[PDB]
Amino acid sequence: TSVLSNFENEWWAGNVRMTDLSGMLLGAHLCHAALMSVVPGAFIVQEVARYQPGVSLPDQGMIFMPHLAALGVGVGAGGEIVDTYPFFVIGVLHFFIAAVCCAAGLFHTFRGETDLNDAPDDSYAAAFRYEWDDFESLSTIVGHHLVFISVACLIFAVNATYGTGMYDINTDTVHQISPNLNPITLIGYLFGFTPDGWSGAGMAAVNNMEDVIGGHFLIGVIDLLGAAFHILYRKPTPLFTKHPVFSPANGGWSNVGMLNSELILSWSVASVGFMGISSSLFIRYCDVAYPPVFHGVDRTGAATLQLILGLVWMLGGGLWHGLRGERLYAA
Amino acid sequence: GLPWYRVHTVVLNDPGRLLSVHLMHTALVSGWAGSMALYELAKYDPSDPVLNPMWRQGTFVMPVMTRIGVTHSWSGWTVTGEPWVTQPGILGAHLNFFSYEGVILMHILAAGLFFLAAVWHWINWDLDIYYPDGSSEPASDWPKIFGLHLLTLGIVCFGFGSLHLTGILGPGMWVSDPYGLTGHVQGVSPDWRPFAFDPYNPTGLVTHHISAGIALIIGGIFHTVSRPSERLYNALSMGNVETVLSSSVAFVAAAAFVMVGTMWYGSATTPIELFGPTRYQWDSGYFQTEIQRRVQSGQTWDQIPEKLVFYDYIGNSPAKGGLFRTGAMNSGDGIARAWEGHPTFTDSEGRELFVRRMPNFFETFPVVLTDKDGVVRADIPFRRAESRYSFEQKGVSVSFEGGTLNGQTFTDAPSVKKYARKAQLGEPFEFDRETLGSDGVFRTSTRGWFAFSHSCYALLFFFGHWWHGARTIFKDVFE
Amino acid sequence: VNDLGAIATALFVFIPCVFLILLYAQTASRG
Amino acid sequence: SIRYWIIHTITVPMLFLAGWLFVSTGLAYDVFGTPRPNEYFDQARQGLPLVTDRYEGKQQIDEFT
Amino acid sequence: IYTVRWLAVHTLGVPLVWFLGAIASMQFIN
Amino acid sequence: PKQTWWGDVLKGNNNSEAGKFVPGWGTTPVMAGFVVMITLLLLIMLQVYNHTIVLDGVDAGWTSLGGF
Amino acid sequence: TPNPNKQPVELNRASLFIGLLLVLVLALLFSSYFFN
Amino acid sequence: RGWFDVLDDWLKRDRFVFIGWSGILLFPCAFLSIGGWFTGTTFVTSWYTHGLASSYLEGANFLTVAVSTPADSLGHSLLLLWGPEAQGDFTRWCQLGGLWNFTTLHGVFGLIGFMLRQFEIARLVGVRPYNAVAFSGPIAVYVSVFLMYPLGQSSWFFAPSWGVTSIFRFLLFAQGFHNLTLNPFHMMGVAGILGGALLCAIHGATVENTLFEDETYSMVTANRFWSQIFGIAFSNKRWLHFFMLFVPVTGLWASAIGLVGIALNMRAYDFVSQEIRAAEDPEFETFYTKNILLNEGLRAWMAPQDQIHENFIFPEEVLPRGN
Amino acid sequence: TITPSLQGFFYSILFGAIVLGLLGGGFIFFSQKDK
Ligand code: CL7
Ligand SMILES: CCCCCCCCCCCCCCCC(=O)OC[C@H](COP(=O)(O)OC[C@@H](O)CO)OC(=O)CCCCCCCCCCCCCCC
Ligand SMILES: CC1=C(/C=C/C(C)=C/C=C/C(C)=C/C=C/C=C(C)/C=C/C=C(C)/C=C/C2=C[C@H](C)[C@H](O)CC2(C)C)C(C)(C)C[C@@H](O)C1
Ligand SMILES: CC1=CCCC(C)(C)[C@H]1/C=C/C(C)=C/C=C/C(C)=C/C=C/C=C(C)/C=C/C=C(C)/C=C/C1=C(C)CCCC1(C)C
Ligand SMILES: CC1=CCCC(C)(C)[C@H]1/C=C/C(C)=C/C=C/C(C)=C/C=C/C=C(C)/C=C/C=C(C)/C=C\C1=C(C)CCCC1(C)C
Repeated sequence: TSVLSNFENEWWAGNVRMTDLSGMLLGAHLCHAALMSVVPGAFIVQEVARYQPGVSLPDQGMIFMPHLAALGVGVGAGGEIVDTYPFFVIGVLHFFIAAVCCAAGLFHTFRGETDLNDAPDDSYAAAFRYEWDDFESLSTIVGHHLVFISVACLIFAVNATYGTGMYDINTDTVHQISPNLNPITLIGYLFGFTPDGWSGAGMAAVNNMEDVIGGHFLIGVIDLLGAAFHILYRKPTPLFTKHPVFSPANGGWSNVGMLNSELILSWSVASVGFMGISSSLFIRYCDVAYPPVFHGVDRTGAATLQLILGLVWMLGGGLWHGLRGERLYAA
Repeated sequence: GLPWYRVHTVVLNDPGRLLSVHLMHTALVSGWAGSMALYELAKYDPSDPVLNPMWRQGTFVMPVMTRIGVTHSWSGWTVTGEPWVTQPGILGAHLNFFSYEGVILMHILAAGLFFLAAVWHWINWDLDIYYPDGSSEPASDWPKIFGLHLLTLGIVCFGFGSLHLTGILGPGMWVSDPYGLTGHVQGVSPDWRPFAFDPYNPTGLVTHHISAGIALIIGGIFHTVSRPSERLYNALSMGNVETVLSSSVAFVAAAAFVMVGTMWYGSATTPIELFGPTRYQWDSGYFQTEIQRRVQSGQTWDQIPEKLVFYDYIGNSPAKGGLFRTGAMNSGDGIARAWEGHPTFTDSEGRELFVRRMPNFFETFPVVLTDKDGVVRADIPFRRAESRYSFEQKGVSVSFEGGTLNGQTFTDAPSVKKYARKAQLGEPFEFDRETLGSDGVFRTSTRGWFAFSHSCYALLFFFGHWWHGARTIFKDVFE
Repeated sequence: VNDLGAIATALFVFIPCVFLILLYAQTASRG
Repeated sequence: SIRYWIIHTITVPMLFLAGWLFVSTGLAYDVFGTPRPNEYFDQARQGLPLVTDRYEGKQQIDEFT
Repeated sequence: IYTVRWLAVHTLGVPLVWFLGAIASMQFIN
Repeated sequence: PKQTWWGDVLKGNNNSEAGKFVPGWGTTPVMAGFVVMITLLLLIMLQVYNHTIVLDGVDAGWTSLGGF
Repeated sequence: TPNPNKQPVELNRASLFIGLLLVLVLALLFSSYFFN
Repeated sequence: RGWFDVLDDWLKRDRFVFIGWSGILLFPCAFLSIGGWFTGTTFVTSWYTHGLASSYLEGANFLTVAVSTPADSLGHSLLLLWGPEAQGDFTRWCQLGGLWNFTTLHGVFGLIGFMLRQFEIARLVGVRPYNAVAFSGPIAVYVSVFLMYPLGQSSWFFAPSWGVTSIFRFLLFAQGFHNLTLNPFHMMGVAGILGGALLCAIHGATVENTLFEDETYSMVTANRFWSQIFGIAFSNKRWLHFFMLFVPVTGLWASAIGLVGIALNMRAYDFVSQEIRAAEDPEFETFYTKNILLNEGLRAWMAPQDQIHENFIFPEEVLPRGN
Repeated sequence: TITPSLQGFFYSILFGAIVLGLLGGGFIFFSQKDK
C-alpha cells in the first residue's frame, strides 16, 4: 500500500494500510483525539475525588490539578485551593469533547466513505479531498489548523489580560496582568537575551507574567498571519522547492525539496519531540509558568520525563520516518 | 533395552502418557504438601508464640501457609497469640474452614483426584484429540498450547493479586512492623508510585500481581492467536517438545535463584515473624541498635518487649548452623523459657566495660571485655594460661537489668565467666535441654534451610538446562 | 549419636541397591 | 617484509617510552590513587586509611588523602 | 588493510607494550 | 481413537494449526523491543534492591515496613 | 489397544557392579556424617 | 539476503580464528577481564581496603600481586564506575576495589560466551557437543566460588582476591573458618580431580605401550593386561572415553555443591559425638580434635589482620597456644 | 524526583547504548563492506 519495504502487510504494522484511505485516516485521528481528551478529564475527576484541603497540592501527588490551579481555577489569595467544583467542570467538558471526537471517529471509520477520492463530485466532501503528493491540498489543512491554534493562544492571552486573569507568582494571587509588548525584548529570549543577561535556558528565564502574556499575543498574531499565508496561497515557493537536503536518494546535497507521506509525518514527529525538549527546559527552570506553590520546587523528574519523550520523538520517530520517506523518494 | 537413565523417554512421542506422568507428578507434589503440613501440625507447640515461634520449631511449610492467610487451627489456637474467634459468620467467611487442617484436607483430596486422572489418561493414551485430522502420527502445536496455559495462569495471577491479596475477597497477606512485633493478616492496597519497587514494602507485591497478571493475559491472548515465525520456528525447533523442556528448566532455575536471594536477604515476602531473622540483622546490629535506642529513649530495661530481645540472640541467626546438625533449632541450644535480663560488667576501678559480640563467622570466639574507648580491660585467657589482664586478677562484677536476674549481682568468678560467655553470645537466656536432649550446638532456622536447598537445586537445574538445550539443538546428531 | 543415623544409612545403602539388582535380574532373565 | 618495519621502528619505542614516562613522571600515582612511597604514612600517621562507610567512600578517602 | 586480525593484533600489542615499558620503569625505582 | 465429547471440544486448540508458521521474521522485530524493555525493568529492580539506585523517599530496607 | 512406544529396560552385569560400587562408596562416605 | 544473513555468513567465515555469534560476547568480555586483572596488579593497590601492598608500584612480587576485593563496608554493592560509590571518579573506583568487580563480572560473561562458543562450533562441525557439557563444570566452580560464596557472606571482601598468594590465603581461610577439608562434597571433588589425573596418566601410558607396529592400539592386549594385573578393565572404548569425561566433571560439581553449602555457613564443622566425648573426659584425643585445635589457632592468629576492618583486638593471653 | 543514583543509571543506559551501537555498527558495516 504505497510502500514496499519488506513487511507492508503485517498486522502489527496495519496502520500503514490507511496511508491513502483519507476517510479512515480521519476517523483514526479523531478516535485518537478521543483518547487524548478522555485521560485529562477522567484523571481530573479522580484527583478532585481524593483532594484534601489542608495539605498542599505538591504533597498530594496530583498531575493535572497543578496546571489548572496555575490558571486561577478554584484558588484564591495566597495560592490555596478554595473550591474544587471548577476542576470537576473542566473534567466533564473534556468528557464531552472526547465523546464528540469518538462519535466522529466511529462515523468516519464505518459509515463515512473510506476514500474521499470516491466522494460524489462536490458533495461538500470533495472539498476535503487531499493527496500526499499535491502541495496545494495540504496547504489549506496547515492553514486552518494554524487558525485554530492561533485562536486558542489569543484566547488564552485575552483571558489573562482582561477576564479573571491568571495566578501571578509575584503578586501572590489571581490578577488581570497588564501585558508587556516590547517585541525586541520578547524575541530576545529565543537567543537567551533575557534582561538580566544571557541565560542558558531560552524562553524559560521569564520572571514575570507580563513577558509570557506578551509572548502569547505575539505568537497568536504570528500564527494568524501564517494561517492567512497558507490558506490564501497554497503554492510552492523557492523556500520549500529548491532547498538543500542531504540524502542517499542522491548521494550528497540536492535542491529537490521532495514531498512524501512519511516525510510529512517525520517533520511533524520531529516538531513534537522538539516541543517536548523545550517543555523539559521550561518545567526545569521556568517557575513563573509553574508556581512551586502548586508544582513543588524540585521538578527534575517531570523534566526528565519530558526529555525522554522528546528524544524518542525527535530522534527515534523523526529519523525512522525521514529515512523511510527519503528511501520512498526512489519512485 | 533402554539405559536406566532414559527409561522415561517412552512417553516422549506420546502426548497422552506424557500428560499422564505430569498428572502423577502433580499428585505426588500435592500429597507431599498435605503430608508435610500434617506432620508439622502433629509436632507443634502453640503455647509459646514469643520464645518459641514456628521457625524455632523446625517448621518448613507452616510459614509458607501463614504468609498469605492461614493462621488458626481447628483445635482453636492461632499463631498470632490469641485463641481464634469465629469472626466468620456468613458465606465468603470460609475462614473458619481454611485453617491448617482444611488446607491439608484439600491438598490430600487434590492428590487423590490427580492420581485418578493420571491413571485414566495412562489407560486411554490414544484419544483422538492427540492426532491431527489426517495423519496417524500424534502431533501437538506447542505455541498455541503455551498461549492457552499462559492465559490461564494470567487469569489466576490477576485474581490472586486483585482479590486475595487486597483483602477484598480474601484473607490478605501477612504484614508486620520493622521489628517483627505485630503480625497481621490484612489486605494491601496497590500503588503505582515508584516506592512500590521497594522489595520490603508489601504494596509492591499486589501492584506486581495485578499489573504482571494483566501482562500475562495479553501475553496469553497474543500467543493464543499469533503464529510463530519461520526463522524462530526453525531456530528453536518449536515442533520438538524438548525445547520447551530446556527453556522451562532454565526458567525454573532462575526462579530458584531469585527466591533464594529474597529468602537470604529478607523481603516483604519473607517476614521475620514467620521465617526468622536474617543473618544480616545480626551483623549490622539491627536489633541491638533498636533496643539500645529504645532504652536510651527513657524506657526501663524490663519494659523491653521480649520478641525484640529474642531476635538479638545469636542462636537465632541462620548463619550459625551446620549441614548435618539435623532437626529443629530447639534440638540445639534447647528451648527458651525466660530472658535473664540485660547484664552489665564492671571492673575493680568501677569502669563500665562491654563484651565484644561474636560475629557470624567464628564457631568459637575469645571472650574480651573491653573499655568503651577501645582499650581491652579484662578477658578470659586461653584454656590454661598465665595472664596480666585477667578476669580474677582484675575482678569483675555483673549486674542485671530486668528479666529473671533483676537487680542481682554475681561476683562469683565462675558465674561472671558463664554470663560473660552468654553476653558474647548475644542476650543471656534461660534454655532448656532436658526436654529434648539438646546438644548445645546450634542449628539453622527455616530461612537457612530454604536458602541452602534451593541454591543447590538452582545450581543443578542450570546443568539440566544446558543438557536439554544441547539435546534440542543437536537433535539430528543425538540419535 | 542420631538414632535415625543408622536408619538413614541403611536406607541409602538399600534402596538404590535393590533398584539396580532388580534391573539386572529382569535384564538377565531376558535373553 | 620491509615496509612495516619503518612504522614499527618509529612507533614501538615511542610507546615504550610513553609507558616509561607515565610511570617516571609520577602520573600513575595520581591516575590510580596509588600512594607515593612517602605517602603510605606521614612522619607519624601510621594509622591505616580503611573505609568504614559504603555510601560516602570517596569523600572518606578524600579525608584519608 | 584494516583486517579484523589487524585490530586483534593491535588491541593486544599496544597495551602490552605500554605495560612492559611501565614495569621496566618501575624496576629502576629506589 | 475414542471420539469423546471433550476431545471434540478441545481438538481445535490441540492441533488445528499444528506445524504452521508464518514465513520470514514476522513479529520477531517487535519481540526484540519487548525483551530490551524487560532487560531494563529487571535491571532497574536489581539496582534498587542492590542500593545502587536510590529512588527518592524509597529506603530499601526494613524501615520501609513502617505503616503496617 | 497396545502402545507401540513400550520398550524394555536393560542393565548388564558390568553396569550392576559399577552402580553397586557407586552406591556403597557413597554410603560409606556419608554415613560418618549421617550418624553425626 | 537481508543484512542479517550477510552478518551471519560474515561471522561464520573461515579465518585464523572462528568468531561466530558467541564471539560478540566472549572476546570483549574476556579481553576486558584480562585487562582489568593486569591493570589491577600493575598499578592499583589495596592499601585502603585490606591495608596491603599488592601492586608492582608498591614493589610487590609476581607471587604477591593481587586484584584485591572491595572493602567490607560496601556489602555486595555492584560498584559500577558510575554508581553511588564511585560517582564517575575513576581513582576512587580503583581505590574502593571496583577492579575486582570489573574483572569478576566480565569473567562470568566470558565463561558464558565460551560455553556458547563451544555450542556453536559443535553445531557447525556437526558432532555431539560433549565439550560444552564438560565445560559446564568449570562454570559451576567459578559461579560457586566467585559469586555465590561472597554473596552468602557479609561482603565481596570475603571472595577470593585474584592472585596467587591471595588465593592461598583464601584456601587457608576456608580451612580455618569452614573446616572445608572435612566437608564430604570437597572429598568427592578431590576424588574426582585425582581420579581424572589417574585416568589421563594410565590411559596415555596404555595407549603408548600397546601401539601396533605400523584405532591404532591393541585393545585386546590392553584389556588382558589390565584384567590380569589389576582385576578389572574397560572392554568398551566408548565407555572408556565417556568415563574419562565423566569423572573430573562430577568431581567439580560435587565440590561446587560443597562450596555453596559453606557459603551459608551450612558447613560440616564438627562431629557432635566427638565433641561430647571430648567434653566428658580430657584424655580422649584423636586427630579430629587436634584438627579442631589447629582451626582455633588459625582463626585467632589470622583474624586480627585478615579482617582488619573489624578492628579485632585479641591480647597475647587469649591467643590459643600449645602451652 | 531524580536522585544522583538514578541519573547515574540513566547515563549508564546512554553509555551502554553507545557501546552496543558502536560494536554492532562496526560488525554490520564491515560485513556489508566485503559483501
Ligand atoms: C541433573 C541435571 C538435570 C536436571 C535438573 C534435569 N535433567 Mg533430565 N530428563 C528428562 C526430564 C527432565 C525434567 C522434566 C526435568 C525438570 O523438571 C529435568 N529432566 C531436569 C527426561 C525427558 C529424560 C529421561 C529422564 C529419565 O530417564 O529419568 C530416569 C531417572 C531415574 C530412573 C532415576 C534417576 C535417579 C535420581 C537421583 C532420582 C532421585 C529422586 C528425586 C531426586 C527426588 C527429588 C525431586 C526433585 C526435587 C528433583 C532426561 C534425561 C536427562 C539426562 C540427564 C543427564 C539429565 N536429564 C539431567 C537433568 C538424560 O540422559 C536423559 C535424556 O534425555 O537422555 C535421552
Ligand atoms: C525416589 C526414589 C529414588 C531411589 C534411588 C534411585 C537410584 C537410581 C540409581 C542410582 C545409581 C545408578 C548407577 C548406574 C551405574 C551404571 O549402570 O553405570 C554404567 C552405565 C552404562 O551406560 P550404557 O549406556 O553403556 O549402558 C546402560 C546399561 O548398562 C544400564 O542401564 O553408565 C552410566 O550409568 C553413566 C554414569 C556412571 C556413574 C558411575 C561412574 C563412577 C563409578 C565409580 C564411582 C564409585 C567409586 C569411587 C571410588 C573412590
Ligand atoms: C527548511 C530547512 C531545513 C529545516 C530547517 C530547520 C530545522 C528550521 C527550523 C525552523 C524552526 C525551529 C522554526 C521555529 C521558530 C520558532 C519561533 C518563530 C518561535 C517563536 C516564539 C516566540 C516569539 C515566543 C516568545 C515567547 C512567548 C512564549 C509564550 C513565552 O512567554 C516566552 C516568550 C516571551 C519568549 C532543512 C534541514 C530541511 C534544510 C535547511 O537548510 C533549511
Ligand atoms: C610469559 C612468561 C613465561 C616465561 C618467562 C617470561 C619472562 C617470558 C614470562 C613473561 C613475562 C612478562 C614480561 C609478561 C608481561 C605481561 C603483561 C603485563 C601483559 C599485559 C598486557 C596488558 C593488558 C592486556 C591491559 C589491558 C587493559 C585494559 C583492557 C583496560 C581496561 C580498562 C579498565 C581496567 C578500567 C576502565 C577503563 C578500561 C579501559 C575499560
Ligand atoms: C487415592 C484416593 C482417591 C480418592 C480420594 C482419596 C482422598 C481417597 C485418595 C487418597 C489420597 C492419598 C491418601 C494420597 C497420599 C499421597 C502421598 C502421601 C503422597 C506422597 C508424598 C511423598 C513424597 C512425594 C516423597 C518425597 C521423598 C523424596 C523426594 C525422596 C528422598 C528425599 C529427598 C530427595 C529430599 C530429602 C529427603 C529424602 C527422603 C532423601
